[PDB]
Amino acid sequence: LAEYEKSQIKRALELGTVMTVFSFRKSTPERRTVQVIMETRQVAWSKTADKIEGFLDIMEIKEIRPGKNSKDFERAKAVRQKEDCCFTILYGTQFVLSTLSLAADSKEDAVNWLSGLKILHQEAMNASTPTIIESWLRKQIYSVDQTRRNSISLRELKTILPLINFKVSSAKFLKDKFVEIGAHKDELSFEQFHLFYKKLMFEQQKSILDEFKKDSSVFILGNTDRPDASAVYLHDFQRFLIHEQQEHWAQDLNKVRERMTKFIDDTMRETAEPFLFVDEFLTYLFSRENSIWDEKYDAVDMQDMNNPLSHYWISSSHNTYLTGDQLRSESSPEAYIRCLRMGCRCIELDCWDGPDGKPVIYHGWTRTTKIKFDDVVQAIKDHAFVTSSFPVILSIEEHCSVEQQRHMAKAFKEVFGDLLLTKPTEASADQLPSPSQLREKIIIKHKKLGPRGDVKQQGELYMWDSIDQKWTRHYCAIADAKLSFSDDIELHFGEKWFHKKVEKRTSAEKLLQEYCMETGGKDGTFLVRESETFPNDYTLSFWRSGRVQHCRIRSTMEGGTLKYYLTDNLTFSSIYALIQHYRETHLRCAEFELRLTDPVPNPNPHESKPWYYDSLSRGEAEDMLMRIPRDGAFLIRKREGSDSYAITFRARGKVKHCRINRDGRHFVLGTSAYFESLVELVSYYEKHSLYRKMRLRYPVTPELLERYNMERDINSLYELEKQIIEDNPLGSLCRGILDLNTYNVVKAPQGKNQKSFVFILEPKQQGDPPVEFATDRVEELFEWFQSIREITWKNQSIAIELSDLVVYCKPTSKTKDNLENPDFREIRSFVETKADSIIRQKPVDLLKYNQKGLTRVYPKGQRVDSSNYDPFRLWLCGSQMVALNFQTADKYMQMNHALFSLNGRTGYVLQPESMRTEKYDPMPPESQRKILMTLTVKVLGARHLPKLGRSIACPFVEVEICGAEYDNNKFKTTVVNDNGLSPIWAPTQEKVTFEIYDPNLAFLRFVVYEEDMFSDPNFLAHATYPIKAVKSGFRSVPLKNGYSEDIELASLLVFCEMRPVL
Amino acid sequence: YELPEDPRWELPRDRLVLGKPLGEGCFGQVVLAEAIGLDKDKPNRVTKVAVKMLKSDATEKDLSDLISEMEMMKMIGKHKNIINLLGACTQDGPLYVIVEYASKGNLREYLQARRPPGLEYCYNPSHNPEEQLSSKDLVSCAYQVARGMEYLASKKCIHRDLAARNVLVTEDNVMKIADFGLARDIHHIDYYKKTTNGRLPVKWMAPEALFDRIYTHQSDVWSFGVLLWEIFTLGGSPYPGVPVEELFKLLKEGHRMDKPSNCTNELYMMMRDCWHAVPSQRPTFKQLVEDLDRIVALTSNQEYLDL
Repeated sequence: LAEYEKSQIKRALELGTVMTVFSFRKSTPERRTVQVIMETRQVAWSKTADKIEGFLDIMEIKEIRPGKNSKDFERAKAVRQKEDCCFTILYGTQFVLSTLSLAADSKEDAVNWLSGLKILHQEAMNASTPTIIESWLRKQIYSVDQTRRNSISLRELKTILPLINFKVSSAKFLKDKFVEIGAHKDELSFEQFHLFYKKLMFEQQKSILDEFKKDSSVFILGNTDRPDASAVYLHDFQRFLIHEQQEHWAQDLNKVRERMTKFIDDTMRETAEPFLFVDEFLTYLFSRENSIWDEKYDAVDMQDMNNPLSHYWISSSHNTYLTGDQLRSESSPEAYIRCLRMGCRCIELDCWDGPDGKPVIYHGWTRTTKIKFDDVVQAIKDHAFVTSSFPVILSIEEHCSVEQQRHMAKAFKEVFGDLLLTKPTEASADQLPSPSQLREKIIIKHKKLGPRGDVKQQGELYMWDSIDQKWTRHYCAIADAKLSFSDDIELHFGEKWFHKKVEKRTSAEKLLQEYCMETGGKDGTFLVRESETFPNDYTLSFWRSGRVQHCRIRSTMEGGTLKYYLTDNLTFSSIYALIQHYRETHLRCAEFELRLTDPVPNPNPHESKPWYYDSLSRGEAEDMLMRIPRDGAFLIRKREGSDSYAITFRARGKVKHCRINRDGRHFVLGTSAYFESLVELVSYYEKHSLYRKMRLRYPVTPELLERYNMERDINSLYELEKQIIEDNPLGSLCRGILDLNTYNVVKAPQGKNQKSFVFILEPKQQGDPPVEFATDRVEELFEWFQSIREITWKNQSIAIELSDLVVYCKPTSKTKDNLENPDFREIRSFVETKADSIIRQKPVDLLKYNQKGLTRVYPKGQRVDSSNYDPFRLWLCGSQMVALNFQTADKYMQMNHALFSLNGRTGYVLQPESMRTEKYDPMPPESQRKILMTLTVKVLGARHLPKLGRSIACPFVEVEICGAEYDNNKFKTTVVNDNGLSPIWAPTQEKVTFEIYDPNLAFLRFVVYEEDMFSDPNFLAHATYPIKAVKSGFRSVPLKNGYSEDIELASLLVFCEMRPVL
Repeated sequence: YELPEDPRWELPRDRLVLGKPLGEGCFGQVVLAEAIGLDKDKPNRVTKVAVKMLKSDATEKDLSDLISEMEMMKMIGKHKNIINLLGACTQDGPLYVIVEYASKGNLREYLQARRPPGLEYCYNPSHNPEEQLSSKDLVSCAYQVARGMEYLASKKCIHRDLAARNVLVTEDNVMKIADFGLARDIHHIDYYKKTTNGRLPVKWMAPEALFDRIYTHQSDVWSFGVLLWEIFTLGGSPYPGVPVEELFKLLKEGHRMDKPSNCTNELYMMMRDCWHAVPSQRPTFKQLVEDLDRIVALTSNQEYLDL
């Protein structure tokens, strides 16, 4: 396309157009204008041009697809809209991709839409770091208010520091920085903010560069590392790259010039020697182009794709349809789409019976939904090779009837044609072909005919508790004469302006005075109180434009009713009417014309809250905490002798006290989170977690405390506990385990507690409280009841066609545990327990089988939490189909992404030849182990760590070697306090030594954690890399969320030196 | 007998615990009791209330009288300056009337208990120097009572026994008219048989009600003037030393009680107005309300922003 053309494309995208928006939340679509914003690089959709309603980061857009092939267009509404005009965009940093579905008005507009979004995507991916910093600052500005303005005031800045995860130290150097940056009158033009922003980072983290220059080395920086901006010279810069960063392409100067030109991206800087400022040099050292990750592995290595397929680690996944836990997770084809676009090349289908005949997919005997098979295969084709054109392996855990397999295979062939593999590529060959030979082909893995040519109850149930007095849906399963269940599956008086008992007019005037001075100083702002002097009359004690005055709300009777009036000019019944009409329309006295702004809330509304105790000593609080068994319980108590508060709670079965202090009117938790009101504190922490993963769910009030004392026994989960976890089929989700032997169920005919179908446990020991599970369906109730009742007391299975379709990867259990006679056409399907047993027993034999044979490993059914297992050892022995759950995020999963990033995320990774040699052994003992490469790491500082909750992060970093047990070493970094955006790790702390025995497969893992008020590390971001891809020098690891998605500007500076052992 | 139930006022009997009786009339008794869950949003809240109940030897006419009394409270409504019905217990037990409770009793005894030193008939050990009522306090109390009669007359209520004994003081001192809405037959009430045995407030009535038994809102104004006299005599007995027999000739000769020592001239002329011989020229309660509010605004010596 021509560039003059691009101008119209972008400008059109910038002007925007009314565009029909679909989403699952609204059955009826909404006509809303959609326009792209370069300054934010966000495609926003809204009604009024002043405020943009929906945000959409262009970078997190993972793909753009045409047509109506998205989960949204099932409301049968866009059907009216033509196929061509409709499309949808998928985006986000979660395994489920949040979707924006659009319906156009004319085709050419739709084509231009998709074209512009694509081009913007490539440029954004190519965008220089300072430009995206500008876009991100602009995003913050757009966030602070929705008026899209280009200015910021002092107050917005201070409230914005938490947004950027940066704490103001004392608010007095902030005005000093204002003076320095030249901004005045507490206003910020966009560029003043940009410069102030740079100054903040540079002054905060200049010690980075202070160590950078160091000594005993090639001159890179001079002594002008003072906050004074200084230039980076092109010859000096190429000296730096050639020596410190050891870049081969840095030998040419013209490349260096091109790189500066791209990175600065300033049309003012057209000098023959473009110069980077010292602070700009910092931005470089944190920028993406200085990634530790070597670019050279991005180009899929073709010469490495000539080996037989037996010599490749493959991207495979375990029961991908599940977007979450193997149990109770929505299954959608978009899971498969996102899976393939990751770069997977082996995918699992557990097809079951088809209701009308067409089969479906759902995890066996669970409540995960059903999605039709034709859509599944259609999506497979439409995204099989688009990101990686190498062959894919669809695995079939067949479970349907013969006619349904016949239809399944017929659909296979009809929708795949030549794309499917239906004939061996090398008939006379005795080995697996090269992945190149199988390019643009689809392998079907599935049980074939036999050697001669011939072949528990689970559900969401109800919990009635006298303590909770409500029905809670808990997932339940039965096994081993016991049952397991999981956690839960899910107007004057009451208004803020009304303050009731206020001590005096002076007190209310004060309260409004501090409220105004700490923030939001307005003219005529009000406070509604009660007159201590005038009977039966309210009082609108009002600040007056830099002052505070007092005037009582006049009251008179009229029509037999209260006339909350005021000088007869205005009279109403509900205080709301006067308050509002005074807010918009100023009250007029012979003195002035002033309105009302702040309806301040009560000083201690928490008093009216039952969960709040007035004065509760520690020991008695502990007493009531130990009396109450439930976890999720909480109570707040005013600490005696001190204005500070305390919140007490039972978690893990341990009582814990947390002290909360107060600054101004805000209540501060620990040292970071500032909440206006205690009611706000509890309301927030109900929907989030405070300690571990516990959330404040159960209030502790005496009226419920008697009902606690009425019944105080709930059966509980009681590494022995982990043994119980692995024993029960519900795994780590089993909150409650109960021996069903001890109960003699009797079905409740009418049930109880306002539910249609319930049944009675009736324990053996009559004193034991019943439980009374309830169902949704009467037939479900009957099935469950009888279930517990017995608890108390040519072809055979595979259709010929599909079995003909399999040509490779044959499933054979005829050899059983014996590996003898490995043939190239077979697959071994292993479960992690038996796989690990084999690895411990006969690893060399596993290797020898592998170099000819195919080895597929999947996690056990006892991991219904979708938790990925430990598969590193499996690759060290060379296991080929290391199938995982992509919908989770565990250390091991990021190891998967690290390994399968290489070769252009094409899903294949050629095993090293040396490990393929006959002589080499997978598992070497201590004697044979010989250190191969030393690796020194010193992290220094970070940038833009995201924010988890309301608490501002106190970050530290763990750098470790994901690999073998001899390869396993960790290093923690001294945590810093209240420094999220621009943290400095100890410039004084030394470098750490790693010894690497097996470099060709070992992972560098940086992770960043934050120390909570309970001193508990939590997951912030990760970075996992194959050590073969590690570059040296001072490089910026770009940080990434748990779901293997990068986070804007997220990076840690680290100096890495890799010295091979000689 | 049987009583139809009204869901809006009916309160469970078991949620009310009776306590120490407060005062006994000729036919009915009133007790201080605790009601649980008077607020339907707060079922566990305990409220101190006054519960009226018939005597054990009560007759059917007294039962009808209490039925009428509760009904009159229901129709008149709610107002701060009157005693407000909270509910009734009519089913499965003796008829109980739950109304608001006044911790400080009627205003006569409350005022008498606050008389400054040198004014006491006998020494009061319970004298608190911090509770002494200024002139603003008396004018405010009078304003509150006047607002009460304005609410009652707005509901066409003639108190017929307006008296300082007949208005209670809340813990918040807020005046609340008591004993209003009493549809008490004027058949035969003796002038010479003291109260609690059936004496009319002869020292509280206007001549039209005294001679022709003409009870009106203007008789209410006359009795409220008597209230002002009592308040600025600090609960004083109307017509000190005047026999009831001589009251007829004194009022007929137009005689009126003197100026209270610590009472201003404006309020004194207000008392004269309330005690005008002709009821039609006597001022109506709304004008008394506005005049008393003006006197309050002048006495309270607090700035207010004339809008």
